[PDB]
This record gives sequence, structure tokens and C-alpha cells, in this order.
Amino acid sequence: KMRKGIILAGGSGTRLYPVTMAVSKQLLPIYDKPMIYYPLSTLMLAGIRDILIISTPQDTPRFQQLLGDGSQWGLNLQYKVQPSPDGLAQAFIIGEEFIGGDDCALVLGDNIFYGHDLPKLMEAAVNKESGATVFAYHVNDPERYGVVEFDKNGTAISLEEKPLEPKSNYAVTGLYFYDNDVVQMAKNLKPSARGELEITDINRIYLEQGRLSVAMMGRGYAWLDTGTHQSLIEASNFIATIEERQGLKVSCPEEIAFRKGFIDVEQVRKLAVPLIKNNYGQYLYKMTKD
Amino acid sequence: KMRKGIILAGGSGTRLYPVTMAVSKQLLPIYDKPMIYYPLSTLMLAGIRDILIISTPQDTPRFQQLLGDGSQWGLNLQYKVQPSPDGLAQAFIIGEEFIGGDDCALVLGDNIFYGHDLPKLMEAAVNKESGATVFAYHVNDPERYGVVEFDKNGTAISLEEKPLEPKSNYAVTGLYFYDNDVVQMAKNLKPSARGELEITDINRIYLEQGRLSVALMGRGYAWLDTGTHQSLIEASNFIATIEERQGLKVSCPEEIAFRKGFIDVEQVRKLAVPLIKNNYGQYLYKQTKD
Amino acid sequence: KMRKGIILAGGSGTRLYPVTMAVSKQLLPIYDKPMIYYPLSTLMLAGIRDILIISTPQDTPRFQQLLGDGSQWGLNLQYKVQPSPDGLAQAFIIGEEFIGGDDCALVLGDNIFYGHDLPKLMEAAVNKESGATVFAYHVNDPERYGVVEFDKNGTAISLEEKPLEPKSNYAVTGLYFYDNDVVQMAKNLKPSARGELEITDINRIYLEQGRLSVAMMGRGYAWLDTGTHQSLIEASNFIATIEERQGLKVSCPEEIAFRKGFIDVEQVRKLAVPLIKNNYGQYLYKMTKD
Amino acid sequence: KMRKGIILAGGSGTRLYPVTMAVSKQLLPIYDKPMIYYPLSTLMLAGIRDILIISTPQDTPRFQQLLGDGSQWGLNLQYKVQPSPDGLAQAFIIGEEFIGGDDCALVLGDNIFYGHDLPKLMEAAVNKESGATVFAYHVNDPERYGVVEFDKNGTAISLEEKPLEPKSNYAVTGLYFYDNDVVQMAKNLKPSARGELEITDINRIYLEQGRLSVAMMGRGYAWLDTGTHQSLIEASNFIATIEERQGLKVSCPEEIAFRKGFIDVEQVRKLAVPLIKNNYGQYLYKMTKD
Ligand SMILES: Cc1cn([C@H]2C[C@H](O)[C@@H](COP(=O)(O)OP(=O)(O)O[C@H]3O[C@H](CO)[C@@H](O)[C@H](O)[C@H]3O)O2)c(=O)[nH]c1=O
Ligand SMILES: Cc1cn([C@H]2C[C@H](O)[C@@H](COP(=O)(O)OP(=O)(O)O[C@H]3O[C@H](CO)[C@@H](O)[C@H](O)[C@H]3O)O2)c(=O)[nH]c1=O
Ligand SMILES: Cc1cn([C@H]2C[C@H](O)[C@@H](COP(=O)(O)OP(=O)(O)O[C@H]3O[C@H](CO)[C@@H](O)[C@H](O)[C@H]3O)O2)c(=O)[nH]c1=O
Ligand SMILES: Cc1cn([C@H]2C[C@H](O)[C@@H](COP(=O)(O)OP(=O)(O)O[C@H]3O[C@H](CO)[C@@H](O)[C@H](O)[C@H]3O)O2)c(=O)[nH]c1=O
Ligand SMILES: Cc1cn([C@H]2C[C@H](O)[C@@H](COP(=O)(O)OP(=O)(O)O)O2)c(=O)[nH]c1=O
Ligand SMILES: Cc1cn([C@H]2C[C@H](O)[C@@H](COP(=O)(O)OP(=O)(O)O)O2)c(=O)[nH]c1=O
Ligand SMILES: Cc1cn([C@H]2C[C@H](O)[C@@H](COP(=O)(O)OP(=O)(O)O)O2)c(=O)[nH]c1=O
Ligand SMILES: Cc1cn([C@H]2C[C@H](O)[C@@H](COP(=O)(O)OP(=O)(O)O)O2)c(=O)[nH]c1=O
Repeated sequence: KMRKGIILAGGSGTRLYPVTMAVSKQLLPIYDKPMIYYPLSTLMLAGIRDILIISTPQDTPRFQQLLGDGSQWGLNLQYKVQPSPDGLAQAFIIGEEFIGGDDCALVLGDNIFYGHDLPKLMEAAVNKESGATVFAYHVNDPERYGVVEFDKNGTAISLEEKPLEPKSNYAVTGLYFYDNDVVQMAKNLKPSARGELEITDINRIYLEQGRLSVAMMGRGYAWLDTGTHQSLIEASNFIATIEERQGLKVSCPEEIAFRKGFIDVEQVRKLAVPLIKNNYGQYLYKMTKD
Repeated sequence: KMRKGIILAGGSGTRLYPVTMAVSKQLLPIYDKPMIYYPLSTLMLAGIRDILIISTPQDTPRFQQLLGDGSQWGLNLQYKVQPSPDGLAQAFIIGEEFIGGDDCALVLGDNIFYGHDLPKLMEAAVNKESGATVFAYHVNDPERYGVVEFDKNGTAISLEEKPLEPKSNYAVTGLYFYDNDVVQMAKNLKPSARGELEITDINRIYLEQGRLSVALMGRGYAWLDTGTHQSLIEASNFIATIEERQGLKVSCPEEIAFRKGFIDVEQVRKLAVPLIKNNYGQYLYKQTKD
Repeated sequence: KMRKGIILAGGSGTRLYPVTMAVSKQLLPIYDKPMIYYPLSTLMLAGIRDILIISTPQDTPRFQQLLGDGSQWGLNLQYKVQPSPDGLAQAFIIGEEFIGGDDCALVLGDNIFYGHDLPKLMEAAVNKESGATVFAYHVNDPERYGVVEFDKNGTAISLEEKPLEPKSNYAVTGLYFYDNDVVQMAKNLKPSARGELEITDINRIYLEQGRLSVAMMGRGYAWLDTGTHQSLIEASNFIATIEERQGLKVSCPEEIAFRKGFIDVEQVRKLAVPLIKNNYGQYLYKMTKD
Repeated sequence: KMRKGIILAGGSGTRLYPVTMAVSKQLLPIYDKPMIYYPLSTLMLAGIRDILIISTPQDTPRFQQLLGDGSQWGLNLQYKVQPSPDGLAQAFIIGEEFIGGDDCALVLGDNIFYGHDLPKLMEAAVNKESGATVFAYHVNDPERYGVVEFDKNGTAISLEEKPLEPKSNYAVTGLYFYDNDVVQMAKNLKPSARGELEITDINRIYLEQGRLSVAMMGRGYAWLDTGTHQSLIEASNFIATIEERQGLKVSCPEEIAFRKGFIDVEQVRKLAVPLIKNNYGQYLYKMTKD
């Protein structure tokens, strides 16, 4: 009944040491919220409310302390550990029992999107019956990502993970919608070129079958880079500038839950009261005025 | 009729002294281009090629040195002066002749909009045969702006200019679309207490007649503040973050002209060659290859 | 590791909620390292190698996992829990055994100091035989801090904690050096009207005995604000700007330990390798060559 | 009896196109003041009041319109055009008459310096009776600059302009103090490999004469980059961070003039008048009350 999604929020975070020896990348602040509120908000905006969060043995417990079972926000959250970061595709192997016979979305715990009409951008993917959908976004450094190449008619024709000679500048982002076939695909994958069970290898299987849709995410959207220390500071600054100008939050899960009807006002006021001593709780309380 | 454009780029710039003793506000850089490129970009995206720039007596020559007659970008730019900052609504008096019998789109020289489907956002406004269209955006400090009050059912019911007690948090942005009725409305206005001919008074008349459309600009759009030194730095950082991430420029008049067919590839390369030694020149040239 | 110092790294983290819901404020990044590296570097630059880290019941062990016993940096680190955030002066009661009969410096865990000749600005306070030294910095908002008032000759005459009517713009910063008498003073204190055991009350005692030295940190020093989410971004951007321009790190404990001779070249190399994927480890490795 | 200095503020500006198409680079804002205020403040801080500003044929008169003869600040400003940017040493040829038989300092118009005891560092160079003083600063990308090689005992042993294989990471900044011999040295210079009259060739002759002091500007100083659009934003954010924290301005000439006694209270209040309606004028006014 509730639609399903997985947030993959593990990984070593090597590239960010020594900051991530101290704290999981997906708990770092992006301005005024931990990084994982952002991909969580994306799933909620797609209308996905049953969500499995996968992290390392050390970090899962921290996420469980941050987010709980999710009922406070009208979600159902559950959790599993990935013993080692053996690839994004292991998400479906670990989450096979959670998924059952249902479709499932996957969002990476470091993926931040923002812009106008995000839900409508996702709508076709959410309602797809058969196949898979990913989103492409023009970047200046396609060699750091999965890269999708299109023909003159705009048909996707190839996908390559971190190519030395990228065939386009379109990166495949960290949000994926699959039908139920993904689970068996993942279970038959072999560790590839970089020694990982790769999501790109799943997507390539869908592409070879003619069932991968590639939704273009235009330049009016922001897909914020979380790859380096510098870009983490840029991401924060970006959110700060939007929020302080508007006096509205970006990816505040309480607010989304409220506006989408997952929780009612009585419940928003119950969340806000114990938090009214800080700016966040004051913002939540304001919601229930009008 | 056809729709002509006015960019109002006047004002003394006192809040920014001494920076604006040296350089007009609308020439200040927002990251990599002068501030006036951004509203000049909003007009082009709306399909407007015939544009009047109104500056102060002092600033006209520098805007002309920057933009010339516009022909390099398939535009036609003209210049008129505003002797003193007597109110936005003076633009229609100053431009009465350039406007003649046509519809008008006025944009303030310091207004910066960014977001997905911005041309669509303005589509209804451009295609409106009579009346006026304005844009409302939720801000944290509505007291600094024109403010539009809505009713329980979503209808604009009052407008107030920089009110001490705002009736809502929706500011009316500095982008306005009018039919041919406005020049006469402007000509019949009397100064407010503060001694300005107010654009808010014009909009109220249209509201009063049931002829004002108020299009909501969602939280997914960015409308960047340029009122303080601090917000300028934020505006620049915000644009930089986008452009460096995408490898694409925000509000590049040459690119928009080219993508909309105002100019052709042979004209783009002609523009690029003299500039080939700098980054801006190299971005132009590449756009002619792939 | 003869000389001693305490880093007070706990607190409720209320104002930063929800970022500090699952992470201590003092483990959050300031650009490319955890916040606590900064006050630790500060103590090291003063020549202090025996350091007690006090944090909350939940966070202390997290600091201990990250830093261990400090022998890898030539330091002696030990840890104590502060059961509740009942005031800075509690550091001396908690740290009573650690201190013993010795002088001791206290630095707050969220204090970031930068500027030419800081080690000299301090090295003196370290050499004072008796009494206490504090450092005063001109700020824009003195009401948020301990405030030191000076007479016409420049002699400190008054200290007040968070005064509604500040007598000066000089804030007393979170770096303090004390002789052995501070423990007894702290044991005799009673909470203030804020409900906290106040450092300002200890400083006032010394002031009245005529044994308080107030070092002025001029306008050439930076004492970075870490109060709000916004100020964390500001602090991170400031450090990033320095480091990226100079190709040198600010407050890197491995570098300071190597430069002051706490550890040797071999040791630095061994530390660098596990970090060598990014600039942080490469920077340490090259200090060994050049 | 006024000491003499030159601000070299010419050059193409091509790299910053289109931001420099209708605006001189050195009049662009660095946070709340035009760029040229910064080196101007630097010379003032050195106690130099008789200053020659050299720029392009197009920009020199813009500087003259902004600053006048400077006696409002207790300075004596004069102007000369550099027909083309044939090298920094040409400043001493164009400035020969202005120089006469006196010592002369040279600062680049886009260099920004900040740090504790900077005035003392410069007062030393100004106190020097014979020879020259330059300042060395560790940078990430030494190949862009004049580069100074040191002895194992840290004595400066060679200088190279933009070496392909830098011998150290110490760049020679754009602030130079010379005795009167510099004019004859410049006049004998021949164009370098870059076809320029190089300041590094002058410095090398003082160094080989044993008359060059190479003062180290340590890592607690900021020497800010102004060569890219991004470096401009970084320099603005760095200044805004210091100023907003301290409530004190960096390189405000009016403030410097007042504090060094070039002008008095009455004059300060006169300068405040045209600025009195924003924070900058208020800041000036308050210095004369507190
Ligand atoms: C390998 C691995 C990763 N992760 C987490 C860590 C990160 O927060 C997040 C992304 O992992 P990364 O190692 O950065 O993979 P990454 O280089 O970011 O690339 C992935 O993400 C990209 C989009 O960001 C795509 O363009 C690539 O095709 C996709 O492979 O997933 C796990 O939770 N488990 C893992 O085993
Ligand atoms: C009054 C005046 C302003 N300007 C320029 C200067 C600024 O770049 C910009 C706005 O200047 P302001 O001093 O805010 O103008 P002001 O009359 O007080 O306010 C207007 O500008 C605001 C912009 O959104 C609106 O929200 C208000 O509804 C509108 O009335 O337009 C002109 O070019 N000519 C002018 O006469
Ligand atoms: C009260 C308290 C504080 N702390 C830690 C948390 C932060 O690292 C640091 C600062 O805590 P604060 O609650 O910000 O105390 P604060 O309002 O900043 O004021 C203190 O620090 C200021 C300088 O930052 C001084 O000017 C004040 O005189 C001094 O009282 O101390 C603890 O670890 N335990 C505590 O009980
Ligand atoms: C050559 C030249 C430059 N300028 C202005 C343009 C720039 O704003 C500023 C510095 O110009 P650049 O062309 O970046 O400077 P460049 O000759 O490459 O390097 C100089 O400046 C560097 C410091 O920035 C030093 O490390 C070098 O040793 C010194 O030669 O001086 C002039 O006004 N006149 C000139 O002839
Ligand atoms: C096409 C184009 C858009 N824009 C800006 C205007 C809007 O803010 C935003 C619109 O992007 P978007 O609507 O997402 O792209 P698309 O129409 O290609 O699907 O980008 C430019 O700045 N330059 C351009 O060349
Ligand atoms: C509805 C909502 C959206 N968002 C974010 C998701 C998208 O990035 C963006 C959508 O804005 P937008 O589509 O422009 O809003 P609207 O429907 O009001 O016109 O805002 C939140 O952070 N919180 C919310 O409650
Ligand atoms: C020596 C050193 C100093 N610092 C900091 C302390 C001060 O805030 C700033 C300047 O210290 P400073 O001692 O004056 O400069 P220098 O070492 O070049 O002589 O640098 C570090 O962050 N790391 C270090 O390795
Ligand atoms: C006194 C003063 C200094 N400065 C700058 C020059 C140096 O970069 C920095 C520090 O100067 P410095 O004299 O060392 O600090 P202070 O007088 O407070 O001890 O401040 C100004 O910009 N304006 C001023 O009025």
C-alpha cells in the first residue's frame, strides 16, 4: 500500500577525511539540517512513505537515533546494515525482503535536488508500470559520474560509469525508480570494472531491454555537489541563500509531511512544542497558524 | 499588438555608497557578468527583442558602452533618461513614445530570477490581451516591498506599498506586464506622501478593475536580493555555484539569443573570436560545436 | 607533555538543532576538519601537550574514538564526562584530578582563533607565574559575551556576563590561562541567574585581587563566530579561503605536532598515508620532503 | 615632506570580460568599497600621503573623478596614464618626475593585504634608509608570480619571474618599497622573455647588491587573490566576515586618515555627509563620538 524506497547512506567517506572519520557524510550539515533530510524529502515528495535506510554498522544506529521509526512524520522507516560498501546495487540484495514483489525507488544518501516542480518531474517515473527511470543532468565534469549518451533524436543509447572519455556531459543522478525486476538483476550481478556491484550495470540491463527512461533535469534545477569539502560549503551556502530570502525551508520533512497530508496540524504542533526553544521548532509552529 | 520591454536601471544607489559612487549598481558584477544582463535575460526569454533602457543622466554612456544597440544579439536597444528617481511609474511616461500603442513589460534593472520553466511562468503574462500581470513571491521581509494580500480562496484582494504591518508575506516582484492602458494611468497619477509615482498605485487600479493577474512564483524559484552589499555577495555565490556545477551560464544574453534563434551560429562565432582568449569567449565558441 | 589544558567540548547544542541531534557541535566540520581540531591546535601552539577533553555523556566516547590517547600526535589526551551543561567553570571541578597542583589553560571547543603571532600573544600568558590571563576582542555584538570594561589608561575595571547595557565592545574570548588557584575558586562558586557556573565570576575574582591580565587581540586577528548555522558556514568559508590561497592548512594538529617537534618525520608519514587520498594527507606527506 | 608611493592600476582586464567592459577593474567592489581603496589604505597605513595613480588612457580619468586630489583625506593625489601595460617597472619611468630624488613605494591597484601588525611591517620598510624591501608570502600556485628562493639558513638567494619550475612556494607580493636608485635601474631595464619591463629584474639587482630585505609575511596574513571572478567573490566574503564580526572596517581610507591624524574630527564629519544615509557614513560619524 505505501510505496517503497531505499536511502543508501553508508560508504567509507574516505575522500572527506578527516571530517568523515568523525561523522558519517550523510549526517553532515547542509546549512541547517543533516544531509539525509534532503534525499528523505525527495522520496516523500514522490509520495514514498515506506522507506528502508541502509548504513554502516557504526552509523545505522545514529540514523535510527535521528529519525526513529518515522511515525512522527507519517512514514514507516526501517533500517539495515551494509557490512561493507560493495556497491549501490547491493542495496537491492540487502533490501530484498523489504521490497517483496513491489516496485522500489533508490536514492543515494548524498543526493540533493532543488527546484520548481520537482514532484511533477518525478511523476512519470513514479507511475511507470514496467521498466526503470533515471534522471540526467548536464555537469562540467561527467567523468566523475555515470554518463548517458543520446543520439540525434534524443534516444539514450549508452551508459558508462566514470568514463575516461565521456560521450556526453549528461550525468545520471542519484535517484532511481525501478519496477520489481531489479531485485533479481542485482542478485545476478558480478563485481565489475571498479570491483563493485554497480547501479550503472543495473541501468544498462534496463537500457539493453529498451525499458530505461531518462528524464532530463533541466538547468533550472540544482543538483548540489557533496563530493568535496569545498562543494559542501557551496551546498550549504546555496540552501542558506534560498531559505533566508524566502523565510521558508528547503526539504524540511515535517513541513512536507504536513503539506502532503501525512500528518495533521495537531501532530505538527505536538512536534513543534518541545522545539520552540529553537529556530526550527519556531518555524514548525508557525506552519499551523496561517 | 507587439510587446515592448523597458528595463528601469536608474536610482542613485545611496544604500551602496561608496561602491556606487564609482560604479552604477546595475553594472556591478553578479559573479561573471554585469547585473543588467540578468533582467535583460528575463526579457529575452519572454521573446521580447525591442527594449528601452532607462538610466540616470550619469549612467547612460556606460550602459551604452556595455550593450550598444543590441544588434549583436539580435535585439534592438534604445536609451532614455530618468532625470531623478521619481517613481517606477515614471517609466511609462518616459517611455510613452517608444511604447506607442503596444503592450509593455517593465523589469527593474536589479531583478534577478532563476528557475526551471521560467519562460512558461511568464507565458500567460505575455499572451494576456488586456489587463496586467504581476508576480508574487514569498519573502521573509515583506515590509521592504509591495505586498499583495490574498483571500481565503487565493484571490489577490489588496496591495500595499512597503507597509508597516504587512497583510501577508508575498512580495510583488520587479517584473510587470501591462496592456496599452498603463501609460495613461501613469500620466494621471499623483505622487504619494513620499513623493513618488508608485507602481503599486498602477497595479491597484488594475486590481480594482478586475484586470490584474497575480502569478505565484513558487519556492522552487530563486528571486535574488540585490539590496545590500551582503546580498550581492550571496547573489554572486549563488550564480557561481550553479554555473560551475553545470558548466553552463545563467543569463548569458548571447546564448539565449542563439538558442531562441535571434542570432545564428555564424554571428555567434563572429562574437566569440575577438574574445577567444578569455573564458567567456571560449564558452561562446564551444556552444557552436556541440 | 608537561603543561596542561582543558577543551570544554559539550553543551546541549540546542540552537543548532537538528544538526546536533545526532552529532556533537564540536565534531561538525569547519571546512576540512572537525571543529575540535581548532581549539586543540590552539593549545598545542601554546606548547600544551597534556589535554583533558570534557564532553557530554553521549559524545565523550565519540571524541575518544576519533582522537584516542593522542600519542600519535605526541600528546597525552584524556577524557571526562560533564553530566549536564551547568557552566564553563564546572570544567575546573570535573578536571580537578587532571589538573593536580598545576597551572592550566581552558579553551572552549567551539572557539576558532587565527592571526599572525597568536603563539607569541599567548606564550606570555603561559609564562605568568601567578594570576590569570584572558584575551579581549572588539566585536559588533558585545551583549552576547563576557564584556571587559577598561578605564582611560587602558586598565580593566569591570567584567560582566552578557550585559543588556554593555560598557564596551570588548568581548572576553573563550581562551583562558589560570594558575592553580582556579580550582578552589570554581569549587566555591554558586550558579548565576542564568543557572550556570560562570567563567566571568572566576575572572572577576582574579580581577579584584589585581591578578588578572587582559591581553588585547587587535583587529588583525580573526575570532570566528560559530553560534548559528549561518556562522558555521561563514567560519568554513573563511578557513577555506585562507587555505586554498596559501596552500597551507589552518589548525592542522599533525602539522603543528611535527613543526614543534612533538613527532618526527617517520611518524608524520605514517599518519599521512591513511589520509593520502585527498589533499589533507598529501599535504602532510610533503611536509616531510617539501 | 610627504613620503611618496605609486599605485599601478592599469592593465587590460580582458580576463574578467564582460565585467570589465564598461567598468575599470580597480573600481569594482570588494565588499563595501571600490577595490582601489585597499592598496590606497595600505600606502596610507605605511605613512605615505603623496601618491601617484597610474592607469590606462580610458581609466585614469575615472579614478580622478572618484578621488580628486585627495586632500579631503589629507593626501596629495596625482595621476598619469600608462599608454600600454609594458610592465610594472615602467611605473618608475612614467613616475620619474613625480619621484624626483625621493624614496618611492609601489603597490599594485588590485592587491589586498590584511593582518595583525601589517602597519609595523610596512613602517620598517619605510624606515629603511638605503636599498629595497619586498614581501614574500607562501602560495599554492607560485608559478603565477615572482618567486623567491631561500638558503637552508633561510636567506633569500634568488628571484625568478613565473618560473616553469618554482624553487619554492614563496611568491613576491605586489607591494615594494625602494630608495631613489630604483628610477635609474628601471631606465636601464631591457624587455624580458615576456616582452615586459620586470620588477623582478629590479629586485634582483638590489638582491645582488646585498641591499634587498625580503620580509616574510607569515601565514597569519591574508594576501587576497583578485585575478578571477571567483577570487573577487572570495575577497569580498573574506572582508565581509571580518568587518561584520568586529564592527570595524578594513581599509577604510577616511578612518585611516583620521586615526593617523592626517585629518581631524571636523573634516571627518564633512566626509560623512554624502555618505550619512547608509552604514558607511554612520560608521564614519561614530568615530567622532565613539
Ligand atoms: C559504494 C557505496 C556507496 N554508498 C553510498 C556512499 C555515498 O554517500 C553514495 C554514493 O556513493 P559513491 O562512491 O559517491 O558513488 P558515486 O561516485 O557518488 O557514483 C554513484 O552516484 C553518482 C551520482 O552521485 C552516479 O552518477 C554514479 O553512476 C553512481 O555510481 O552511496 C553506500 O551506501 N554503499 C556503498 O557500497
Ligand atoms: C524609485 C526608482 C527606483 N529605481 C530603481 C532603483 C532600484 O534599482 C529599483 C527599486 O528601487 P526602490 O528605492 O526599492 O524603489 P521603491 O519606489 O522604494 O520600490 C519599488 O521597488 C520594489 C521592487 O520589488 C517593489 O517591491 C515596490 O513595490 C516598488 O515600489 O528601481 C529607478 O530606476 N527609478 C526610480 O524612480
Ligand atoms: C555552558 C557549557 C558550555 N560548554 C561548551 C559548548 C561550546 O563549545 C562552548 C560555549 O558554550 P556557550 O553556551 O556558547 O557559553 P557562551 O554563551 O558561548 O559564553 C561563554 O563563551 C564566550 C566566548 O565564546 C564568553 O564570552 C562568555 O564569557 C562565556 O560564558 O562551551 C560546555 O561544554 N559545557 C557547558 O556547560
Ligand atoms: C604589467 C602591468 C600590470 N599592471 C596592472 C595589471 C594588474 O592589475 C596588476 C598586476 O598585473 P599582472 O600582469 O597580473 O602582473 P605580472 O607582471 O604577471 O606579475 C606581477 O605581480 C605579481 C604580484 O601580483 C608579482 O608576483 C610579479 O613578480 C609581478 O611581476 O598590475 C599595470 O598597471 N601595468 C602593467 O604594465
Ligand atoms: C535556455 C536558458 C535558460 N536559462 C535560465 C532561465 C531559467 O532561469 C532557467 C530555465 O531552465 P530550464 O527551464 O530547467 O531548462 P529547459 O527549458 O532547457 O528545460 O534557466 C538561461 O539562463 N540561459 C539559457 O540559455
Ligand atoms: C512543497 C515543498 C517543496 N519543497 C521544495 C521541493 C522543491 O525543490 C521546491 C518546489 O517548489 P515549487 O514547485 O516552485 O513550489 P510550488 O508548488 O509552491 O509552486 O520546494 C520543500 O522543501 N518543502 C515543501 O513543503
Ligand atoms: C605554525 C602554525 C601556525 N598556525 C596558525 C597560528 C596562527 O593563527 C597563524 C599564524 O601564526 P604565525 O606563528 O604568526 O605565523 P608563522 O608561523 O608563519 O610565523 O597560523 C597554524 O595554524 N599551523 C601552524 O603549523
Ligand atoms: C588601525 C587600522 C588597521 N587596519 C588594518 C591593517 C592590518 O591589516 C590590520 C591590523 O592592523 P593592526 O595595527 O596590527 O591591528 P591593531 O591596530 O588592531 O593591533 O588592520 C585597517 O584597515 N584600518 C585601521 O584603521
